[PDB]
Amino acid sequence: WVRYQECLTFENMAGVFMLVAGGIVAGIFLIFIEIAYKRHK
Amino acid sequence: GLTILVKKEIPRSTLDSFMQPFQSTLWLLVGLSVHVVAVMLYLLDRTLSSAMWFSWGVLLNSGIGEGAPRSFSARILGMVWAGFAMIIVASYTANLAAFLVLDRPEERITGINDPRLRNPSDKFIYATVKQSSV
Amino acid sequence: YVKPTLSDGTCKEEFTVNGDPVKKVICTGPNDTSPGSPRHTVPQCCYGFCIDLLIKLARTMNFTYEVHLVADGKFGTQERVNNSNKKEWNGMMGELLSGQADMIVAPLTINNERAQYIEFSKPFKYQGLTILVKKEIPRSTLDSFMQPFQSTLWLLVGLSVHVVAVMLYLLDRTLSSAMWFSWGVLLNSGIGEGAPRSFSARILGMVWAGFAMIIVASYTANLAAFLVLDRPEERITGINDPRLRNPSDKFIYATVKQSSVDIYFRRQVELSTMYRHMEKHNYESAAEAIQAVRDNKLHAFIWDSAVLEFEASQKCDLVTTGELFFRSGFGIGMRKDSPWKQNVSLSILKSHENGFMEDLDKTWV
Amino acid sequence: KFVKINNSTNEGMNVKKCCKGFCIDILKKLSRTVKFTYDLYLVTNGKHGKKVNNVWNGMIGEVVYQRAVMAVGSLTINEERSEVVDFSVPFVETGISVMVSRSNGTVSPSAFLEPFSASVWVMMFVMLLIVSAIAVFVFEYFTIGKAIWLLWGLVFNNSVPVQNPKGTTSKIMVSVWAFFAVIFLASYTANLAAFMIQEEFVDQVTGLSDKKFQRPHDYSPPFRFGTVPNGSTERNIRNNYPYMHQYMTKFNQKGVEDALVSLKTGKLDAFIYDAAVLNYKAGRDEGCKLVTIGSGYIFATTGYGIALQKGSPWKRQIDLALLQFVGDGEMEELETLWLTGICHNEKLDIDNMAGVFYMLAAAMALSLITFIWEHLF
Repeated sequence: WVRYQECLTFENMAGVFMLVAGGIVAGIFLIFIEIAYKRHK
Repeated sequence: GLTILVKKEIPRSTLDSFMQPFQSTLWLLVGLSVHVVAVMLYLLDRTLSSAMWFSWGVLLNSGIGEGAPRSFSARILGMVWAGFAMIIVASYTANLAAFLVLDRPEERITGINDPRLRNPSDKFIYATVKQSSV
Repeated sequence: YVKPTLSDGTCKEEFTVNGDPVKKVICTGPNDTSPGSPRHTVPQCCYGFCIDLLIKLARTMNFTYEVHLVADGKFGTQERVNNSNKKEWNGMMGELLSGQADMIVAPLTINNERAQYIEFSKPFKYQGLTILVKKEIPRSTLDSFMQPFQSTLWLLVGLSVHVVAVMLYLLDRTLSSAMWFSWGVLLNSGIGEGAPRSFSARILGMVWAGFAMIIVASYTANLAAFLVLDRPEERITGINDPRLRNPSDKFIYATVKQSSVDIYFRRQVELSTMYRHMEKHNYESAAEAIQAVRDNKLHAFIWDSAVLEFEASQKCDLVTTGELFFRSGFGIGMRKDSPWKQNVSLSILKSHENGFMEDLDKTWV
Repeated sequence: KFVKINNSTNEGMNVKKCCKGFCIDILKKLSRTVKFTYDLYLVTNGKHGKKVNNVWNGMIGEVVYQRAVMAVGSLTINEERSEVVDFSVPFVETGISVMVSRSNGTVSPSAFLEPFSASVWVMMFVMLLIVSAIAVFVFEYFTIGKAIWLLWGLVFNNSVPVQNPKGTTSKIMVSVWAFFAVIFLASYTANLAAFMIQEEFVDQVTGLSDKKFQRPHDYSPPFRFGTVPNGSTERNIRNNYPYMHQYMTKFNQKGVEDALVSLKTGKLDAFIYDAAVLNYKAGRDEGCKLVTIGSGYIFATTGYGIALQKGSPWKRQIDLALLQFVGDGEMEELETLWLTGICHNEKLDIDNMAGVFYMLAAAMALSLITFIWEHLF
């Protein structure tokens, strides 16, 4: 009766994931701008 | 026997702490100091633009090898910058160690013979039922 | 202080740190401080703190004083004499129920064992008694290589990494180049000796590099934990500490035998045992015992707070411990009922309030 | 106690409201010990003992007026109070102290206190550099610049292009030197973390007349002087010197508890008052942000006592009983039952390493001077 039952992770990864996604997403536009600047100069 | 019960705070941190927990003002000052070091290296170097692209900022970051030395003065300044980087690394190492040691701030009250909960407070309203054997 | 006078017999050659005259007195101090010798009651030169207070009394109250060394040295406890059942005192206040007496000046604790027959005065310095222990050098010098870690386990992981290098060389077909590359990647070097063509070899090398980084992290974390968590220093804290309470036949701690606190521990039924322990171990001095504690002969020693604090402060060799108990102060001793009681009291009180005790104590102790 | 009928009406009644505490405790214990009875009551007019044109506002005067034998409370031995009456041998030590409270956390960053700038690691660094140079020369069987680059590089960090190996022995020596360097870095990180484990909050003033307590206006900050009218500390502070006295009257607000409440956040930071009372106040203070920076510094080390008459037949027995109580070990238990505080006995920042940056900045300026030599030839 009395007693039958007895009772370096992803938490650091959410912000890192957000920052990595933000940095990766805008890379194409920055490379295009650099290519345009090189072409114009 | 008689014993006391308490709630628990399941979360403790987020593991995603930025440089602001060290100090946000420290982060801004560190960025300013890094910019100053890079500007000083670029000024003393005069490669040129090609050197300044990856002379010290990458070197201060990690080992890329894309720096163009200008004089032995540049080498001495780079050794000094490496020492400063190691100092910052050890400082943030001790910072993280202090945070790890400092975790779990609350202390579980080991009974009422402990005066802590025996001392009346304006924060704890702990009690039992009315009209009990206790 | 008892520093013998100059060879001419005249006390001299004494100046303060800030630069000022130093007051000492001659006083008939028998050089035969040992218990039993041909008596030589030579007048030695003596000074210190209570001498200065007596001089302050002389400057405020007009009188003449003849300070002399006690023939006994014992502070005075009731003692039934041998082959008899008659109770009597001894030592300094054993002289009180004797001839000259008439005055008592020494570091003396407010105590009930003698207060029945005599009266004290108001106290001028409040301090009790505690415990001291000899010291040893720290062992956290980090001199050894793999002592915080396991040297055997370090050998095991070194053999493991050597076997890993050999296995990598087995897949080189270059082999010497591959071994050099592995050893360089062991320490995050990147020399570049070995780049075998096979992609599987490169993948295995990257995996081994990650594993080496992890192993180094584990080694440094274990060493850092061993260094940070190193604190094996722990002495007895308070009378209630059982190590102090348990009488061990290996290490012995004692106090001054037959001196003030002997009755303080003889009256009480709680302690009892350590009183018996000190009965065969408490010494009859205040300096031989303190030099014997550092001699790795006495585990610890119990005595007046100020005495031991000063003795440890002068020579940075030992540290006292334990919060003060049996709190009290020092008061001046008299005989019977001299009218000077109220005058002495009011004088010490006025001096203490005004701010002269602070200067004198800071100067001398 | 007697209460006046409301306030305006001088008449009143002797209301009763039970009282207790350590002085009450010791009172009861001595009462059992000596086997006497008492009708204890409370005083209202004035407080403590201080002649006002040879007028003592009750308390002590209650003993000299032959109006009451025994009067035990918050008793302070002093000069003028040591002749109107006769006291009892004390059993508690306490005097005057300061109770300054700082605004927020105070710690020592120890930015320059790294084990460097000494002769401990300097000798090891010199020996390691000499060994590395000797090994480079041996393996040699331009070069000087590359050797200097290697020595400076794999000491702090390999985060710089200094790659120039020669032979297998060169690789072995580089591996050994890198192992030593990373061991040194790990040891330094561990040592700085261990320093972070320790702390330093030693003191702020360390003296009752050190520098500010001569002319607080001259020092610039006028530290509050919230003493108490016709109290105990005031007589002695005036007696020692009037330098604090001329500014003592600048502030005298309310009782000790109200004074600490105000000084916690209101106007003041430093407080001077009796020792044991402030000890108890600070021990139980909320958050222990109110702690005296004196490490227990006292100018009036004295004792309590009982307010006997001028020869009433109570001195001998009271003294014997009190010494028996202290020796037998009772009011230690009473004190730990009553007097003990809350904390009391139980116990990468911007500015933290800021200064060395400037020093490093100064070091940077040194390099500029070297450029002059580079421009010399």
